[PDB]
Amino acid sequence: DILLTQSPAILSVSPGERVSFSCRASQFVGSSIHWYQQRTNGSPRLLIKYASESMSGIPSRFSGSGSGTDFTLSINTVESEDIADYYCQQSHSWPFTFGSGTNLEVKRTVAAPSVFIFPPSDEQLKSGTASVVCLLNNFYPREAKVQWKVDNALQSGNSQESVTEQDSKDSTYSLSSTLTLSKADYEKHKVYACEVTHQGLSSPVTKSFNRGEC
Amino acid sequence: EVKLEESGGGLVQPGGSMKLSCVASGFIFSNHWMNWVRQSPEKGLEWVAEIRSKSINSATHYAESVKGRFTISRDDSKSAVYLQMTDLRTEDTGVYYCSRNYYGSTYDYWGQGTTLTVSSASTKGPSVFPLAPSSKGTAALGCLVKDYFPEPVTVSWNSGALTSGVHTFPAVLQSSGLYSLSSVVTVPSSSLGTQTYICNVNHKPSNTKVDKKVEPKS
Repeated sequence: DILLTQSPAILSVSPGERVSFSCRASQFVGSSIHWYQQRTNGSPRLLIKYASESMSGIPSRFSGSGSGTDFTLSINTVESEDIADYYCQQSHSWPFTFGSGTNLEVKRTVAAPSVFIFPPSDEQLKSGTASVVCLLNNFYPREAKVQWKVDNALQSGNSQESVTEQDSKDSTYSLSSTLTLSKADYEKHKVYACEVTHQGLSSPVTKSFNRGEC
Repeated sequence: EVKLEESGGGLVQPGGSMKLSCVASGFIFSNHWMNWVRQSPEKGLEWVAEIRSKSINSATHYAESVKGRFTISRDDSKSAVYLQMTDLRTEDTGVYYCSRNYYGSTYDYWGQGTTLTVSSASTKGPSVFPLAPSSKGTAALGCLVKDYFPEPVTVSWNSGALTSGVHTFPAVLQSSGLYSLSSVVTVPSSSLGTQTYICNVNHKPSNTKVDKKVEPKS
């Protein structure tokens, strides 16, 4: 199949900015590139057909260009309703294929996360499992590094992260990192630490606790 | 106005079968080429199958990943297109859109999507554990909602009276095949001795409802 490479995966736009994103086909596709918008919880919506032709009812700030392999979608001054994912699609030859998408997000000033650590509850421990939760609250941008250390041993493969959608009011993200161990493994160690690296922190922040102490 | 309306999604075990349906209106249905396109976080948007108009023998076309397992059909008297799926795989999981393709170019109209979940996990309500506010300004507390299936759960705080500063995280699938999430909220430290904090968890697929009071750990 023809592969479409969209870049960047995440584009950050300040309100009022003129932005553009890219779609590159793995072989010649003529002018047969079409662009779609998909808002959160919505369906794809056709915006631009054949590289540069705008659909009726689509606002004039959208325009497309390109031919051959490299294509561009532009929004001349983004509005808040343009915050969405955008996909390209080729119809040059069968089967038709889609790019992986560019997410348009709100750009704001840097905000450091507020970091909190939560030991496993006594109730959960009685069930045979221990979940340790590290919370990064209301930060920007979305890139953050969270490392677990257990009695100074860096952990790998036993945690999962989850990130909220960008907040509609302050444009920040929040993130959870959850370390899961068996009760026996949890009780083998004392010091549980979450270390958080983020552009907004002048030095990485560590939150930690001693097992069973309070 | 053009409308495409899908139905039939749901939960099925691997090896299983399921039929999706879509009803169209607002255009001359029998002239047009109807498609199924699916979407997942791992593979993005993928064309699945097409059935063209009766005027050209209503030819069917399938993605290689579903050929021989899926069958697309249409009933022009009902303005309906169908997708019969068989030998379902976990990687068939996703949102399935009915879509019109304009004679081999754009997908110019889309439905609302219907969700297919292929999994061997059994339906199960969550366990809810407190994330107690740290004994060491602003305090954070929450509830851990662990080991439920399938999606979704809803979480409120104090029966909906508490909404500011709540973050209910997206669920993550565990290697067990069950989901887990946390819901957290930041509140003034001074309010910990005067205000109770209770998360209300509802998991409709298992008829589970749980209220968990979250307090400082003694």
